[PDB]
Amino acid sequence: CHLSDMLQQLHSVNASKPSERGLVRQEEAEDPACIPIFWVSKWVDYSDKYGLGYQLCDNSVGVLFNDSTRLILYNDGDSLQYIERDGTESYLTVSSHPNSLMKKITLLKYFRNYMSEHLLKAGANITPRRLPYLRTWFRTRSAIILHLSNGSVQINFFQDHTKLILCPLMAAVTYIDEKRDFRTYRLSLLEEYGCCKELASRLRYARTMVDKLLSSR
Amino acid sequence: PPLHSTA
Repeated sequence: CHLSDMLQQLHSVNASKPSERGLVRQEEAEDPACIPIFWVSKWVDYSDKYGLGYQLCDNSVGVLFNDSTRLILYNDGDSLQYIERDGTESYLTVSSHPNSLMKKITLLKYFRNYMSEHLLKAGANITPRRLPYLRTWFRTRSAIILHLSNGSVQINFFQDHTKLILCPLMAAVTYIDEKRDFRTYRLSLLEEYGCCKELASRLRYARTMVDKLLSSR
Repeated sequence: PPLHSTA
């Protein structure tokens, strides 16, 4: 299980106190091989009425609706994946779908418009890399926590625009800092080589966030 | 309290 592996990876790095290093050698912990294929580039919280809309870095759009269904529009602009409450995955198109799915598709297009016109694409400088959906999300005062169906957990921090993408299959983390510089690390190498105070702080917070996901299944 | 990602 991805989240459990992630909790272990984060305990291990954090128990090592990586910032309390005489000689921090954070560069030697980079692993460009573990760069994620997918992360969330943009999002819009319309959850008080409809759901949470988001764009992945491949330009695909998705919505986790309030009724616990999910609609994914692929980056071709017409292919859909729909996920009913019982988890049934199906392939459809905007051009050919059930009539009952019109309100949802209309909503997705509205959200996609807002996101396309007004929001910045996180990680737009990065060349990445099956298509994950948003399993669950929540917000704190500090951050939004997005858990994708491929096991990845992304945590975006509001105040300083820093972000973590935690990749349990690679035991890795990608950190996008205040400068929009994107660096991908193997967590066990952060244990050996150490890291800056700011990243160690975000990793401590990340473990609390994975605790919250594991405790709210 | 942002209701969307970075503009």
